[PDB]
Amino acid sequence: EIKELLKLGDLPTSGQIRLYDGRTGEQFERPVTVGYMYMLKLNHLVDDKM
Amino acid sequence: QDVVLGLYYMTRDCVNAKGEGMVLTGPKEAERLYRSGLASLHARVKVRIT
Amino acid sequence: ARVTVQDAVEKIGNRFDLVLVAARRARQMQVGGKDPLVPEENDKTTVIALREIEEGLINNQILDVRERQEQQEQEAAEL
Amino acid sequence: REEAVVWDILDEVIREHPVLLNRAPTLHRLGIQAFEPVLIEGKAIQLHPLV
Amino acid sequence: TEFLKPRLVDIEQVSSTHAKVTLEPLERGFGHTLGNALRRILLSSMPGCAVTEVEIDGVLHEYSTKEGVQEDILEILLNLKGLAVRVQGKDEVILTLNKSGIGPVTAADITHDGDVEIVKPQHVICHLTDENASISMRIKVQRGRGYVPASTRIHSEEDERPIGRLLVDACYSPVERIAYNVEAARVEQRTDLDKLVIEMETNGTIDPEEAIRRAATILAEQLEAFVD
Amino acid sequence: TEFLKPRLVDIEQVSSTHAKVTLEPLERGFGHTLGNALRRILLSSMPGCAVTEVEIDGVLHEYSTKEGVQEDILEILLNLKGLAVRVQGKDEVILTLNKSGIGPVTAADITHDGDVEIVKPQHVICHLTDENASISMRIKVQRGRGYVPASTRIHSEEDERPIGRLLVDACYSPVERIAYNVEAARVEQRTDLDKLVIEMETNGTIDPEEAIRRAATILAEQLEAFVDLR
Repeated sequence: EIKELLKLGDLPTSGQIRLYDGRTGEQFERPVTVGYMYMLKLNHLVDDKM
Repeated sequence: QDVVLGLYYMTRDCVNAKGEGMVLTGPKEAERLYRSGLASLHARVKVRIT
Repeated sequence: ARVTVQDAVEKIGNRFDLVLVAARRARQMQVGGKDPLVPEENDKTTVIALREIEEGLINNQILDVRERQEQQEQEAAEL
Repeated sequence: REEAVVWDILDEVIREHPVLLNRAPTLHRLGIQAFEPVLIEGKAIQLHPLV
Repeated sequence: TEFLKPRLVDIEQVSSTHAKVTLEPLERGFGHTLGNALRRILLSSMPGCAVTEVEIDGVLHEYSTKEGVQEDILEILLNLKGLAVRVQGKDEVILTLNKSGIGPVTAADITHDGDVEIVKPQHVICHLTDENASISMRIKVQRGRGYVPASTRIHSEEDERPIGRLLVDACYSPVERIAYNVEAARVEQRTDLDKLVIEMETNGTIDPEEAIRRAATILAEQLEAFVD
Repeated sequence: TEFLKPRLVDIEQVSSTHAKVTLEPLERGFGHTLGNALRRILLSSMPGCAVTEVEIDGVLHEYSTKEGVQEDILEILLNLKGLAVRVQGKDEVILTLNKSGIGPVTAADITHDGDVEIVKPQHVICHLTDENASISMRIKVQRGRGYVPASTRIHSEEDERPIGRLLVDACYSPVERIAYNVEAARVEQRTDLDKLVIEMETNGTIDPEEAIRRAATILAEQLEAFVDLR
């Protein structure tokens, strides 16, 4: 089902794309996995810990 | 852990890749060939070394 | 020197003795005010002490003999 | 007040001044090692990966 | 809006042909822009004159063999790659090498046209074991730019190359190596800035400094066409 | 040494913002050498106008609310950060927004100066839910490049602003996304020439051609150090 969805949005069914480097502008040799992961900012703010 | 995977990926080899069996005059033009995109990072080659 | 003190250790032969000698010399150069034997090169007195010990310019016997020479000369200046 | 001369004095006083980094639990003597500081703009200490 | 014009601080000439150029400070994220644009131009577009083909008498293949010569034929071609030729007038020259006897065949023993200079007379082309053995070959210096390996030519050109045209990778570009490296410039104004360090190293045909100047002059010209 | 120089061919303006600017012909190995230096400069630092301070009537700080207004003053400031203005002549302008009555308060309701153009006049600033509601606000628009947070400013500013001058963060740069493709050009004999197609996506405040002109100018200004070396 994940891959039927990836095909619905015209994305690589492998879920893993060709990324170019930002600094030197040359492609990363072998495909990289890219997608939206949900991140949480925890309560360990370095402002309070330093 | 990341440095060791970098070293392992760079000092490895393949059956038939860009620059398969050419001779290089040393390590410096090995680096030049890799950067130019004319030879793959791991492709069997004869290099003169001192 | 700045990054590794191996040469000083081979010149004295003991990590701990090297620390003691270098601290004595750095105290001489920081409070005693006497001039370094190697160029400053914008270093803290500790590192000049280590660099001097690297060149064999400062050994515990050398520090002893310089101190004794100056003290005996002051005692001569007493009379 | 944090004048801009304080920062110059700080970079002058911190040169060649080793600082001991510790992490607890200190299980062995290589758990407290003297580094040599580099002043950075932030609030997190920066550690060399190899150590 | 004149951005940040930097100051070249360190010109560390380590050798007569290998240098470190340290250049600070640049606006954050310009160390990589400039370093990579240079590195690319220096690697793949600087022009120079380089050996391209060799016809050795008594030879038809690179894997073939020649008696009297300590080195293989393959090692002879390899020694010919690292030959620092410098042509003054034209875009193609044919040199000849003829040596006999016992001793190293240095580049000093090449029959030279007056308008073709050789940077390193001590670059050992090959050695001679027997005194009755002699070596004869006909070398082709050509003018170009970039780096074109042997395979590209051997599959590109279909013209009937006579048996004996052993084919050499062409290191036209005079850059032996370049590597940049971006540190952080601790500027009272802002530390976010960065400084560039360029370890350059050439072949002798050009100095490192002239090489960086020529690379910058190339990119400048392309951008001049569209700067207005 | 036969280097052929590039020349802006045409601007393929696909959408109001999307522009596939063509740039040809280039030697082999220069499509990427230019393309990436451009992309970095266009996205690294380009000049644009951003809302920097706001000042609403009878509002002391942004953690408050207003009566009749559906959003908190913080959501109003976040709706103001994304205000796409283009200031023609000056370097710092002060716009005024006054509206009363039920309905959405959009950027079309800013009382326009002569030389200030709002390129997206449907950008909903706020919402008014009461017939007696009214919002009156003085929006300061500056010009600069990069991302300057409010904390950096107030630390660099020892001047004491009145209690009531809310401080919006400034994201000046107009270029949002940028990609490029190095296709192969068509020339009568030279078949190894390339062409660079740069697709820019912006807020609508920079014209694509002028953006590339600024980027090329910045690059040329910077390369002068290496050309005239020491």
